[PDB]
Amino acid sequence: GYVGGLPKNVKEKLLSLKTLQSELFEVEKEFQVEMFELENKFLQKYKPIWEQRSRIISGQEQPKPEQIAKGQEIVESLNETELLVDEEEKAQNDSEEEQVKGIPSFWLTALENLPIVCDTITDRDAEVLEYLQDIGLEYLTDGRPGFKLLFRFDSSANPFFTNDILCKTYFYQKELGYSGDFIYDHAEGCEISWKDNAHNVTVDLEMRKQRNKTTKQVRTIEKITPIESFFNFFDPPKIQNEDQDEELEEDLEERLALDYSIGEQLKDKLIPRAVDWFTGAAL
Amino acid sequence: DSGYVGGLPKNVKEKLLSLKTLQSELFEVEKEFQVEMFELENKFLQKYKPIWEQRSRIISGQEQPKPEQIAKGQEIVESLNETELLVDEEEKAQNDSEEEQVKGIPSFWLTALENLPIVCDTITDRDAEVLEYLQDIGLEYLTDGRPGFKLLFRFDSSANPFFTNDILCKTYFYQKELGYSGDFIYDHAEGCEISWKDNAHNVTVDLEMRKQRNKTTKQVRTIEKITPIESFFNFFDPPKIQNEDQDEELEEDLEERLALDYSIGEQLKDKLIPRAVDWFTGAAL
Amino acid sequence: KETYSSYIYKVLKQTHPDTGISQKSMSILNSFVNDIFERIATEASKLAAYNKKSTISAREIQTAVRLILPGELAKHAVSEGTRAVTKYSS
Amino acid sequence: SRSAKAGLTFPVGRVHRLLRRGNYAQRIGSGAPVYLTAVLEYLAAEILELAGNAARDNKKTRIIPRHLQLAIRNDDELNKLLG
Amino acid sequence: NELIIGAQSHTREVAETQLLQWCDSDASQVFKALANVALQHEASLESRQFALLSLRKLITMSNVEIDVKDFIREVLLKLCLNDNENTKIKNGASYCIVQISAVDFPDQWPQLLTVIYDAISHQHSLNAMSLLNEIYDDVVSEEMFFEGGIGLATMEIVFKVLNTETSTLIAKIAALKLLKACLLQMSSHNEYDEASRKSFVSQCLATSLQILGQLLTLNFGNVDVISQLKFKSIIYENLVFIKNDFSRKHFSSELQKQFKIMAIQDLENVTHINAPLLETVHDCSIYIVEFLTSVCTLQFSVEEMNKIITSLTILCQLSSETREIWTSDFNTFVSKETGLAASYNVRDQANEFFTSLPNPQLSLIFKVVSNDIEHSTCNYSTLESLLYLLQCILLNDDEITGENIDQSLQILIKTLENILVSQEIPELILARAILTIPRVLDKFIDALPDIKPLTSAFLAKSLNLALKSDKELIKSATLIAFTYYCYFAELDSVLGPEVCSETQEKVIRIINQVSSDAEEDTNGALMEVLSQVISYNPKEPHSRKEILQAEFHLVFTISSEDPANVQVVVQSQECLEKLLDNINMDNYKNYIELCLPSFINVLDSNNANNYRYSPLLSLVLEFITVFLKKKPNDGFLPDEINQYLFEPLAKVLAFSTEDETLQLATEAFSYLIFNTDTRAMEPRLMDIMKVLERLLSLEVSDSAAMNVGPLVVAIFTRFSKEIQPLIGRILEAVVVRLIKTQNISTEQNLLSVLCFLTCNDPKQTVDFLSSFQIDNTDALTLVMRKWIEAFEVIRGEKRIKENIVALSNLFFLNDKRLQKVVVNGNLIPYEGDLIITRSMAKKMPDRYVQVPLYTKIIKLFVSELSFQSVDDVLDYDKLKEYIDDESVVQLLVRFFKEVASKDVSGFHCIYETLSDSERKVLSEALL
Repeated sequence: GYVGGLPKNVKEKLLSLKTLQSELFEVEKEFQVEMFELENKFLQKYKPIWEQRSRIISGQEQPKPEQIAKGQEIVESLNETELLVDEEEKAQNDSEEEQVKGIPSFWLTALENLPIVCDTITDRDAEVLEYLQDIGLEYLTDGRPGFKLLFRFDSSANPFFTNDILCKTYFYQKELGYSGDFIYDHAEGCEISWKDNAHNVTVDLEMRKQRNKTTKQVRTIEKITPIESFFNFFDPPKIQNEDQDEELEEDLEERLALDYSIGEQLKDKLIPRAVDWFTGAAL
Repeated sequence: DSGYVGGLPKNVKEKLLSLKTLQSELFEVEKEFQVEMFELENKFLQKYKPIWEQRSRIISGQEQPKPEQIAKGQEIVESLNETELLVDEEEKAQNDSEEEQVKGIPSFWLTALENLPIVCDTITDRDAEVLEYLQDIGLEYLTDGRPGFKLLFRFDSSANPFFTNDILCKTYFYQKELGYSGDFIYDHAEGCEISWKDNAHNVTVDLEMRKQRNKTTKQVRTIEKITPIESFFNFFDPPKIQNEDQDEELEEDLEERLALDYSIGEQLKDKLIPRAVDWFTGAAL
Repeated sequence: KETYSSYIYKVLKQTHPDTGISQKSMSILNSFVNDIFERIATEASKLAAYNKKSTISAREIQTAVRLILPGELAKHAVSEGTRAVTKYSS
Repeated sequence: SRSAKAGLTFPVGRVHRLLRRGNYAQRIGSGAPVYLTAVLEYLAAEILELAGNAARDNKKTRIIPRHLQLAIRNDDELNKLLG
Repeated sequence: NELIIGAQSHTREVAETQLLQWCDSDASQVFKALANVALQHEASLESRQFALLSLRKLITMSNVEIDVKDFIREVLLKLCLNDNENTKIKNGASYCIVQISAVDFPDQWPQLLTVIYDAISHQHSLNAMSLLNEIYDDVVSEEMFFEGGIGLATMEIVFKVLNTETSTLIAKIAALKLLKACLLQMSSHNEYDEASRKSFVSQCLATSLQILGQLLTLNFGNVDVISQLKFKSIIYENLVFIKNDFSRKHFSSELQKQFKIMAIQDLENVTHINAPLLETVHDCSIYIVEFLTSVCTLQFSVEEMNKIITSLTILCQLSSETREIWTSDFNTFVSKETGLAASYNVRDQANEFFTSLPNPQLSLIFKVVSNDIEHSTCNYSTLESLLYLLQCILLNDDEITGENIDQSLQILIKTLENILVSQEIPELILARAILTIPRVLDKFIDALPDIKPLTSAFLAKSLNLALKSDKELIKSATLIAFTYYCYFAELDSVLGPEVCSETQEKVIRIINQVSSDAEEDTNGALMEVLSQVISYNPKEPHSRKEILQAEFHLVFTISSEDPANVQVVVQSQECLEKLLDNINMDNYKNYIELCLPSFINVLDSNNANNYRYSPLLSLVLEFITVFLKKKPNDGFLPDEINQYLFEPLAKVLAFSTEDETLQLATEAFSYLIFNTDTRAMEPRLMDIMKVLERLLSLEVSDSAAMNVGPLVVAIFTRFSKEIQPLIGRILEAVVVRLIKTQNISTEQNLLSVLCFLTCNDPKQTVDFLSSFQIDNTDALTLVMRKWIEAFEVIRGEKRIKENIVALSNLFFLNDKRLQKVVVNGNLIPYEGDLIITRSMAKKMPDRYVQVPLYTKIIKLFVSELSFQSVDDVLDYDKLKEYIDDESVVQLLVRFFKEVASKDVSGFHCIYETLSDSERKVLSEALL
């Protein structure tokens, strides 16, 4: 205030400072572009490791003795002696071991150990998540900057939906949000092609066979009512803000905060740290 | 669940060990990622240096705005809301001779620091007295030697009556290994020994003087006392460790002081200098 | 601009846990607080400069409060000021 | 914090910095800012209690500028002090 | 019916307020009844007026009436527009519509606004244009005027109305009134260069100037003189507004020239009219002369000057009403001639016009006026108007000059002399000549050789005429002429000292006469005249007491008539200070008898009133003090001053009960007691004690009490040896007041008095405080405790040092009572960090602890040392030995050293209870 009230020397100096601030903002935009370039470069390196561990989890690939020895050394250094092998376990025959190819409920257990997401999991969701194979992440290069999330389900054996892969997208605002980071923009997701309503874990089902009392017609009814679930992660909040959605926009903003928290948790902890969260050591 | 963990077949335990090895490999990849980020951040600090120096010259009055930058600042003001900078008719009637009697922006850096939430709480008025002479706050990344970042505080010896050091700098150091989350983790910090002109002007200590014909020792002796006191300039000379005392006393010292010191350093480095103008005017809040 | 927001809320809740206040009235209260501070500090400076002591001590503040506030208000302001000084001096 | 040490919620730091920028004296006794902050918080608490009284007079638990003005009206001595 | 009658019957007012406060369905019922009354314009007139009033008041305001509100709105539009509706009903509808626009529809209420717009454009309903004028007055906005498009549409309507010559003259009046409204709204946006608004302004002004050029060229025979006069008035008011407010570019100089010619012709026509008509003529001439003033820069032709001068002569002549008013009461003449009168008329506008001319035009006007007044000398009827025109010309602050100015000036001077001499000359013409001669001399102070003899002769002649003639108007006019003479030249130099004294005497006599029946503003004028006389009062040895005492008595008589008159009071201050500014030794003993008794008269007069506040009373107290101080008074004041002043001042202080009088009388009385001889004062020293006893008592405000302390200082200083028996009275009164008073300054002053008494004698003060009791407790218990409490907040190094000395005496005395007396103050905060309000503190106040007075004063002094500021060894009696081997700090350190030397018996015991921090403060102070 009084700095403005000071003579025009101070005002002109502050005007020059604001011009330099705009120039610094341009430099900061180019800085953010370079950071995204390098981040994508190293995400290309991240992806092979995540895919390899997903193959191990699903049983599509087997470990190797050198990897097992290195993991033994790493566990011994970590002090997490729970993973250590015992002679009683060694007594198990190959036939007993091969009864399950992948780790039973690996992703389900990891998400259960996760602080917030586990709350969203119901029993039917837990059953469905057993068919979840991989979780993938990607960056949005075109248009608005952002990152995309992917899940892989063994749709061939999945009795709930035919979606082979489900992808979740996030968006950021056009310019640089203050403090030099990006602020969220609304998110979009896919729709699940449920095989039937009974298997639809996002829905509770009611079956009715009736003879109408008014028209005396004969009819069989299949009825639907949505319920909360881990797959409510999909069908995300529609739009950031629109005239017709305001009443919806309330819940959209609340669920946007919650879903962005969940997605940040995924991106930072789970996808980069899956082993410890499954075992619970990350707790 | 320990029971479940025991329940895992030996083969699945081997698979989990392999997965942990993959996690370690991801950790090394994160190390390389952080190295690349540090290098390019140093490059962009070099890129920022010209603009920061120019705004510092503007703040100190060593340079005067040009009409082109003046117009650019005006059109930026028209954007958002900064009409405080729009020069009125009354000021145009003024003359540079009258205006230039005060050169630079008074207490620019003092105000910028005191507007910063965490750090301002440590600045006492005695410290703020020195901050009046602060005219520059610079960043330096310890590319050479141990990793870390160094903060630089500049003064004029011929002007300030407190110390003969034109530049006071603070240093932060990270460990050779990354943190669990993938971010950098901290190592013991260090600070410079302030070259106080005299102990009276020294701001980190309180002194007493007395002279007694002490009969208890048959000594006509003069005594001096020095006591460390709380002050922002304690931000330098950070704590250090001695094993036997480290285990009992300095455990809590590292638990408390290091957390606050690192928080203050990070807040400065990130929030303050990149938005020095907004922080001075408070728009960065 | 003056901001005593969180502390105004704390004081209100301590006085009335079930009561709240709107930010505009809070800014008006900040204006009142600033005016009170200005008058007290100005007259205390008057007293300090008047005496060769040249210092604004707690005595200067107490005298300024006694001169400014009405009888009961002055007495209670002095009471709480001395309370705070004694608590702080511990 | 100094405010916590004295039990005050208002920040003694802000009052001390206002005194410094005003430069009301060449030196300020350390107890002086504590005393001034305590007085300011006393008056703020008085005004807030009267504002609660006014909001109750308005059958509401939320204080608004109308309630603050009515509260100032309610207390004659503070009415003349604040004006 | 009951709804209307009850609302318009005390049932009438009860029902009206009940209606207004309802904002209820009950209102909708009575509102329905009133709306039906309004609709039936064929009957129920008075109830319709009442309904309109109530609706106007109601709209200012819970909205159940909304259903019936719109019905009455739609009815009210018709009620306003239908010209057959009654006048008052129409006005009610119109301003109700304006109020509704203000509250409900600040933006256009489309139905009403468009309907009135169309009605004005087509049918030309005058009431509609009046409604639009008030609408623009009240509810429109400049942004709405420019960008809302209302301004352009309105201006187009008005231009169409003025263009359609078939429009009636009254329609032209309405159109021009609305055009003034439009220009007023337009000029409000002085921020020109706004492209849309600037273009609108340019087009509007160009069209308006063209049309007003057309309108004036019209002629209307003799159809209606009143309407024609209003038409010309509004046209020229438009033109004056344009010429004044808008830029020179808009109103070009060629248009100025042609409008000037047309305005001169209009002056001719308006003067020829009169073959309330006169009032309309005066108004139209006011506006025409305003326009002529504005265009005065342009050239003027000889015939043009002749026309202007003759027309103004006809216009400016006093109406018989004004002449009768002035002749009946000279007070009105004094008020108007002095400029204090508020009325503005044609003559004032002529004054404005003449003052503004440039030098060549001004010279030509002066020549023409001199030539005309030469001929008009025989024609007395127009003479006063022409004299006033000459006065206005000469009042123009510019160099009247020209070729033949000398001869015309000789003729003018001769004419003025003849006017003065002639006995049959009418009164007002003589008065105007008297007031005009000073201007004539002033503007020709040069180029008029023998100016000094002529000034002497004219001043003497005018004064003689004023004295001899007994027409009070002439007397006041001559006083004003004297006032004008004073500014013109140094009368003493031109008159000489003897003649100057004679003129002072004569003017004093004139003031004495006219002052009999002066009005308050006339009193102010007389005070100014007397101020002028006083200045010439020679301070040289020629000074005579006759003139001085006459001036003093006049000053007091003039002001005494209206004491509450503040302006007269301040002018009396000025005159009185100019009187007292004289310095001559022997006569300052004559002033005691000369002036002082006049003051006593003022004091006695207020006595019946019990000396309630009066600006004159404050003035006299102030100047009594100023006189007492101004007198040499290096030695004792002459005893005569005491004999006069003491009794009136004693009564004033004993009886008055308001702050200002008590304060001023107290300071004056203190000075009198201080400077007078103690011997002569000694016998009446008792009376001062009665005064002091009265003031210290609570029957007076504390504002008086605090000033008592210095008065007691004076009493003890002058009468240190007679006071002793009276000390008990003073001490008991001051102590009883101190314990009861709570004002900070008052108790500080009373404690200063107590300190003064203790320094005078500590044992005596202790004894009185112990013996005297209030509420059946020893005063020392209350007095010492309150003293210590107050000392915590005493201010000033002087009072602090006095407190230190007094408490030192108390400590040394070491009586039992001073030991037993324990004081309140040692604080522990109340439990909890919660902020204690007054309501809270009623149950949870902070707590204090008590110590003997000696410990308390030791703690207080230690604290003060702290504030002003192995060494921690205990047994400080030994520390003194190690240490021993004018400011507060120095004196107090000396006090502590002496205490440690002497009072070890009690001081050591106190020291033991002392805390370690206090001991550290004591140690560091000992350095």
